[PDB]
Amino acid sequence: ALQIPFPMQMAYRFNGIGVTQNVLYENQKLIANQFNSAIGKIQDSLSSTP
Amino acid sequence: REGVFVSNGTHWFVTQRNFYEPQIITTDNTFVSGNCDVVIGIVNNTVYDPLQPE
Ligand SMILES: *[C@@H]1O[C@H](CO)[C@@H](O[C@@H]2O[C@H](CO)[C@@H](O)[C@H](O)[C@H]2NC(C)=O)[C@H](O)[C@H]1NC(C)=O
Ligand SMILES: *[C@@H]1O[C@H](CO)[C@@H](O)[C@H](O)[C@H]1NC(C)=O
Ligand SMILES: *[C@@H]1O[C@H](CO)[C@@H](O)[C@H](O)[C@H]1NC(C)=O
Repeated sequence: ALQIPFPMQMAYRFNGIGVTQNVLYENQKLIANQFNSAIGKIQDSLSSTP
Repeated sequence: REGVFVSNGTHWFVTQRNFYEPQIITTDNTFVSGNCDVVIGIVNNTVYDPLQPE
């Protein structure tokens, strides 16, 4: 296991998807809110739909 | 451009993500993007220009 800061890890995944790293760091706050909001949404969808 | 920045405490180097092969920071192995204020965690350092001695 190799430690690495999580925002840095995102740049790896972003770089591995075809977008440059800068698009993450210049939008780190926005992406974090989207990730948290999406994580919240899935919990509700699981709870609501039986 | 590829790899990540690392620092041994004093200097700063860029090396590939899967093998410690540090080298000096140069405009060829990095790319500029925007201004310093937007990105968080950025640190002060100089970037050597390969054509500067020329
Ligand atoms: C970090 O690495 C740099 C690479 O330059 C080291 O600086 C060199 O250190 C050696 C001894 O290890 C000296 O003989 C050289 O003159 C230094 N060169 C330069 C350009 O500074 C630095 O010592 C390292 N720092 C550590 C290991 O804490
Ligand atoms: C977390 O990261 C920020 C941004 O680099 C830094 O200012 C802060 O000191 C870090 N917290 C630690 C290392 O505990
Ligand atoms: C250099 O140092 C400070 C503290 O590291 C940093 O916030 C600043 O943006 C850098 N540049 C200048 C011109 O102060």
